[PDB]
Amino acid sequence: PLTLEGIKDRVLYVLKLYDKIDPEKLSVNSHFMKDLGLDSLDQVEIIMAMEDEFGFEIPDIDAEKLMCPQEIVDYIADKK
Amino acid sequence: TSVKPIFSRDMNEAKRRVRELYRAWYREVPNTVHLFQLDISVKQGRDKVREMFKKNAHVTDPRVVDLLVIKGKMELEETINVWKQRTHVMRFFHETEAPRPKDFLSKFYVGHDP
Amino acid sequence: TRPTVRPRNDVAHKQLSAFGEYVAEILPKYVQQVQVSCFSELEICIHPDGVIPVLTFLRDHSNAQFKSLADLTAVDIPTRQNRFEIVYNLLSLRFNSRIRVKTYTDELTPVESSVSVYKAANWYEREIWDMFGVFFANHPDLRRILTDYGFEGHPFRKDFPLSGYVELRYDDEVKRVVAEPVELAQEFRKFDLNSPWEAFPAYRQPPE
Amino acid sequence: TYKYVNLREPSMDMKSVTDRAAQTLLWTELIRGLGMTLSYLFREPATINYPFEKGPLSPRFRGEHALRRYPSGEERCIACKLCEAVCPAQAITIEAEPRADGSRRTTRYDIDMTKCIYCGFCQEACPVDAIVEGPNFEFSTETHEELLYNKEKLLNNGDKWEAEIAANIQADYLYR
Amino acid sequence: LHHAVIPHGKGGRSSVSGIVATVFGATGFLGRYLVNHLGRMGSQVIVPYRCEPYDTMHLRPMGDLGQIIFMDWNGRDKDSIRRAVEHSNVVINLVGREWETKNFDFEDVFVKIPQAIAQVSKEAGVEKFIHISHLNADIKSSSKYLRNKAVGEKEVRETFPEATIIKPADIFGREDRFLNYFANITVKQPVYIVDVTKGIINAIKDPDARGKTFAFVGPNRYLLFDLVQYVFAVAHWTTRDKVERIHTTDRTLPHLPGLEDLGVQATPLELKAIEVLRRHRTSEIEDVQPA
Amino acid sequence: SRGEYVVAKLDDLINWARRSSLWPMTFGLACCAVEMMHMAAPRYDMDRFGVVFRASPRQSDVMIVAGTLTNKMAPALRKVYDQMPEPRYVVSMGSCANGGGYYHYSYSVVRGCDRIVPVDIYVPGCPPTAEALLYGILQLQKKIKREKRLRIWYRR
Ligand SMILES: NC(=O)C1=CN([C@@H]2O[C@H](COP(=O)(O)OP(=O)(O)OC[C@H]3O[C@@H](n4cnc5c(N)ncnc54)[C@H](OP(=O)(O)O)[C@@H]3O)[C@@H](O)[C@H]2O)C=CC1
Ligand code: SF4
Ligand code: SF4
Ligand code: SF4
Repeated sequence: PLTLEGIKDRVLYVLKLYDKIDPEKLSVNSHFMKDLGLDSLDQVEIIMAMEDEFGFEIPDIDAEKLMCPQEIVDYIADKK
Repeated sequence: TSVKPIFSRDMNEAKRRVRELYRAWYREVPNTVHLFQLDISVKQGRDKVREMFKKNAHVTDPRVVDLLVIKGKMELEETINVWKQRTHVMRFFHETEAPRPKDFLSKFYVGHDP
Repeated sequence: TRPTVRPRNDVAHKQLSAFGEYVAEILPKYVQQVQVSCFSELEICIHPDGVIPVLTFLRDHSNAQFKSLADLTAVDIPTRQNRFEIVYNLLSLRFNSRIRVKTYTDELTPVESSVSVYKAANWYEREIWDMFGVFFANHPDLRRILTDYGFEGHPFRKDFPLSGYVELRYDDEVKRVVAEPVELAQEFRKFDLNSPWEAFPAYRQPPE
Repeated sequence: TYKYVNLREPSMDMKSVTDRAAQTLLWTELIRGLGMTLSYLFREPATINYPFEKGPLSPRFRGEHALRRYPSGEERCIACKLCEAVCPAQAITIEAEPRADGSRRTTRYDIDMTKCIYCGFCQEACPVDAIVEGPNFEFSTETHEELLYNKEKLLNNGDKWEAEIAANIQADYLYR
Repeated sequence: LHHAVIPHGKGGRSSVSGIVATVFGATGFLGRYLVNHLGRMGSQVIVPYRCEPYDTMHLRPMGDLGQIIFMDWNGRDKDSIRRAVEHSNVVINLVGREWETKNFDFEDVFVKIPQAIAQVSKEAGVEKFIHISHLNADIKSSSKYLRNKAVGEKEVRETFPEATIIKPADIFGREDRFLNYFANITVKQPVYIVDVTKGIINAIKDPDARGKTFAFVGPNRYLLFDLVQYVFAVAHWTTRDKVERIHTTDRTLPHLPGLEDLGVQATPLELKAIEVLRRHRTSEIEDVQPA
Repeated sequence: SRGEYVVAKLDDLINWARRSSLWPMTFGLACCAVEMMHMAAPRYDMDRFGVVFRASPRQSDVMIVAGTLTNKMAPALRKVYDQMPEPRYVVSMGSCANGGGYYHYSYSVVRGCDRIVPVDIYVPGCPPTAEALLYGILQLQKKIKREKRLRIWYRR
């Protein structure tokens, strides 16, 4: 049951549920820092928000080196 | 000349430690603001927390950012215990106006405020 | 010069002089000054590296015990590149003699957990850290003693004024204790009692 | 010389151990303590009725903060500011105009009884012995307004007695 | 003008502001919080109390050292009133009880008292005479309280006509009447206390807003029953003359400005109810919003 | 006016009852605490008056602030003061407490306890005489003689 596409979907709608990104403006290979206007403060907020929702331990160098939603889901698939 | 470094080697581990410290303040706010029963939304508390991190963003030294890591670490420990009471946690805010806008004219009416 | 004048006793001056020369010989590495005052207590002025070897030597060594620890304050002066002074104070239980180990530091260079060699130094170290901000490295537990928690600013510095910046009262709007910018009712009339003509000509510094 | 305590053991003589066991099993020295406190029961109590018998003092007690004056004369203060110069809590506020007739005087001579630590440094320092600590200690003030004295309060306080301070200064022009 | 009516420096706690407020009553609720905002401004509150010294003791250290002053008064004499307003800058009129007594009722307080004090204030030379009134107090029926306050509005417009008639809504605060009435057991717009008293102090220190009557608006304006739902969702003297007063009239009056025209930002009911509604034991925020 | 005569004597009775016992709690930080425990000594009895020392804040009558009140102390002070029964009366003892005093110009000294609690009786001294503190308690009791609470409730 705990499969790859459902993990993609749940990361997708918790990114939807997060409110500080205006608009939705959805991109999986985004590099959303520069292109979609996210500071690294919001970056650590989102990464440990995933950690709080259903994530692994998720240490801080892994928290910085993702920067990208499909790459985030690929990190979860790199462990889960 | 050179300096014995405190904790870090360049600005990078300083940014990593402050990142982790901000994660710790993030997981510090909601349980403690339930426990002390304040009157402030979790959004408002967290946003003034990240405002306080926005206050000191322009610091260009590893030593001072390490010392601020020590500051935030001590303050986070003594707020995650039950020592710092309701008075001090509310004293982090400003419920004493102080409404003064930065208008030249509004500072000019009640004056001697250059 | 005899009546109503505290007499010197230069035999003790000579004994502590010989001990200071002994210390400067046996530890050649971290010694800049070994001075003796005329009221005969030893002062040893120290580069901030070998403080832990100095204390592990001068706690022991069977020629000079010095188990007794006392005051530590990093007495803050400006005008030097190294502002602060860690002033350790020591007394031997066996010998009745007081030495002072004064090492220098500036606003960022630490010392390196001196609590592990003198167990009395724990709240002394935490005190100097809280009141000044002189960080002490690799100490087990640093917290805040002798200040308020919400207070900050390291008040024993010279830049901190005589009053503060926050001031408490009780407001009835939100029904709690709040803080304000400090608003005096009297001036604290500061006096300039620095009258000239050099009451001590023994200490005349030279000009340019 | 060192005269130290408790280097002795209860010796194992049979009478020693039965007397200590009788102390244990029969509570004897406890009853001796009872007898001690009953000996203080039957004493006469060392109290004083306050509002009819006030407690003893000295001639050198430090009290009231009055201003004096000359024998049927002017204000003994000159506004020479020594009392502010040595007042440690700095409760003395002096502002000194000269009066109409050319002689130097005051405008405002204020003590904060809230702030004053009652040393008598102003007593040791007033060069003419104008401001003198009084005898009595009865203020009990309902307001925080009243505890800021002014010159007319101090002069009326000096008007409320002189013969007391006359006897005290006659008792203390010899030591101080 | 003469000095010391100029302000100096910052505001509050021996930071001298330039107004001298003779405040009537104020040993109750709204006058007490207004005294607190004036001490936070650092002003001189001249308050007459007619009571035991203990209640004015519990409001006493609100202002600074000697900036407050206490004195006796009564609702019958005149010499005490003139002795009160000997040297006054401004004066605010806040007196009135929600229940009848033996010696004093709803009548002749709202009919006697503002006439006499407005008369002697117009004589003794004050400015900015601010008189309070209830919201929508008219000659509408079944409300002796509302018709007496409407006659009071007419009389304050009558004598000293350059008076600030104000009309705040049904206030809720820390010591609310009707909320605590709900604790022991038709739209409606209640408005929180600090919005009202900030509007009062801003209207008293921002002149050119003088002589024109002002009205306050609760920033919800929904049904009474949904508010009962919310207050019992968060919380887990009973005369029905009060219940006619709280059932009778609830409307807006657009004939005059309000909050944001004055320089004061509103705060809704929900956050302040989270503040004051303690006492769960020893959140269901509905807010259905009817129009 | 037999009702008013009954109100006068009944107000007399309850004011006598309030001023009679008055068992305090000693807050007592610095050397003014030593002076309070010296006016509980044999040479000055509070117990002649029925005034009995008691560390129970749920039955305290007069709160005597005495000592150097600080910022780090003050929230604990008003948390003590809040859970005291509504008949409460405050004696500020000592120049530290009735206006800051000797440690006036520093950080972490509230300039007298006026900024924290309302104060009924200021008594000065650094330290006050024990005898003077007893006199201050007498003038507080005369304030309790002057209450007219029941008259105000009769004609409110
Ligand atoms: N819905 C409402 O009722 C609202 C009312 N207001 C207004 O707020 C004002 C203050 O009332 P509030 O804070 O609610 O509480 P209070 O009713 O306690 O305030 C009224 C004050 O006037 C005094 N007073 C009452 N009757 C007399 C009298 N006959 N003689 C002398 N003094 C008298 C009161 O008693 P004492 O002298 O014993 O102190 C009190 O100090 C009132 O004028 C009221 O109109 C404002 C908004 C809403
Ligand atoms: S020392 Fe004496 S004479 Fe001088 S100013 Fe003070 S009171 Fe006056
Ligand atoms: S007794 Fe001491 S504190 Fe008081 S006025 Fe004199 S010098 Fe100042
Ligand atoms: S007023 Fe004086 S005696 Fe009392 S606590 Fe302060 S320093 Fe001690």
